[PDB]
Amino acid sequence: SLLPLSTSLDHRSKEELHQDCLVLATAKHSADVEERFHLGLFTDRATLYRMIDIEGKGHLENGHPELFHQLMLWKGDLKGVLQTAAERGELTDNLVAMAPAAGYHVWLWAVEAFAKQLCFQDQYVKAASHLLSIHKVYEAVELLKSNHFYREAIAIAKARLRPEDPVLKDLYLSWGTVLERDGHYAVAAKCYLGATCAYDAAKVLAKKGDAASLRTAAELAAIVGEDELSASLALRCAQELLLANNWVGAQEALQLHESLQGQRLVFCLLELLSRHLEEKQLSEGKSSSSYHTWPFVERVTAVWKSIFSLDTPEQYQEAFQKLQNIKYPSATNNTPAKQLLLHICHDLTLAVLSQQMASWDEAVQALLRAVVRSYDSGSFTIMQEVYSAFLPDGCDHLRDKLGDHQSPATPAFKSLEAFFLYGRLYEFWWSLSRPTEEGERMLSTFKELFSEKHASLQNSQRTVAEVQETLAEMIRQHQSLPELTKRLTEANQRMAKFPESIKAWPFPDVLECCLVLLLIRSHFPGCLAQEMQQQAQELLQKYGNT
Repeated sequence: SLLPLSTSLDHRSKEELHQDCLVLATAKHSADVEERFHLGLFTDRATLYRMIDIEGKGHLENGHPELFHQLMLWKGDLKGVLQTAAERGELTDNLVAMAPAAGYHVWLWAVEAFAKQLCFQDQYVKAASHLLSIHKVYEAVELLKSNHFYREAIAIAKARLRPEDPVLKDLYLSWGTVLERDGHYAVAAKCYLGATCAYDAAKVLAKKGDAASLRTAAELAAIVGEDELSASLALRCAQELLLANNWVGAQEALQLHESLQGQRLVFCLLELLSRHLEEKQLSEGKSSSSYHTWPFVERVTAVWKSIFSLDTPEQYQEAFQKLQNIKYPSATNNTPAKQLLLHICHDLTLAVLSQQMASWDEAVQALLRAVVRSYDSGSFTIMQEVYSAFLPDGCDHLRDKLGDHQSPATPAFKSLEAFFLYGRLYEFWWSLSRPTEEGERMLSTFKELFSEKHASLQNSQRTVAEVQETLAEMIRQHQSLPELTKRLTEANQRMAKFPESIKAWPFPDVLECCLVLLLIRSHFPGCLAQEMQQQAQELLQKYGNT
């Protein structure tokens, strides 16, 4: 198998095996031996060497370089064999294993040469293993790292290098950066943990945005310290867990850091209100609403006393102070229907809380802030049921406590009562349509809703916001005028003359409240609405043409 050409040649016919012997006989006792190279096994070294490198060329021109190198070993030029195979890149486990015959340094050169060759054949782990035998750990780690064999690079670095070697620490960070790039956040968190940088591990887990990922990042943060980070992470998990109406999942995430104690009350009020809402909307419902098993205002106070131990007024203040600091954005018209309700419930929570510690002034301000938020977002039905839940009877039972010119917060009381009548008037309107029992007695109570000062001021803010759109239109088109400045003076100077109270507290659109009353009035002939119809008519003319 290793000398195949001569093996067949000496198996020829006896015709050519007889001239073969006589050529051999003559040689011992010379161009006739040239043709018969197979007689090298019997004559001398020189003809045997010529014999061996004719089986060489023939192990190459057959596709068996492994046999060619084995033949070259017999001649005794092992050092020269490796260099030849190095140039043409046919080094193998067999060749390197025979390398130390020439010498140790020949083996040293052979493995590095074999390592370089194995790289070009996409054999990187094997190449790195050979580099380890040369006692080149840093080169082996660098070679694997540069080819994104991070798992194998770490294993060799972990086993061979010290745990605190900067080479090892960088491997985790380098691998974590790659894994984080393509959405493998969970594993990339472990790489940062291995890199003894725990803070970055929690944040990477948070970057997923998933509810479970948010929770585990919060728990992971708490283990390594990072208490202020854990609270922020747990809160975000709870906010995401109400997006699926998981009211038991949401409240457990708030049990992590115990600085969320203030936010626990909000999610309790948010849950009970949402139960109060979906109940009297479709008279029944089960929409994966995972409720707990625990007068609306007294119903949340009772639950707060039991489920959260909020009985004595000592910690009413701490809950109030911990909650009054947090502010939310302006809550524009477009906003998720679940986050918007949470923002309202935060202001509602302060309202009931202030009601507990006889803080009537802040109670109306917190209530007003909750109503306004809902009104500003256009969610009229939510604004209406807030009054139903928190002011079930009316609004006069708060006037005696503070509204009798007792505190400077009664301007805020007027806004809250004005918004209450706004819903009452709208309701009275839809009652006239398909979806008199209300009685005219109640109709002559919206008189406070028709405030000329609030009507004029909302008219002034209309032109000013309009003026800032006529000019902003013209400068936009660039890429009546003299009176336009004058009309600002008619308004921008006018609303400056009002008391600071008028501009401090919002009001319902008096012009809109004047449309509905006239519009409602169009169903009942022979009413005349006393002076109320005329006053609404007069107000419409004065601020409606503009």
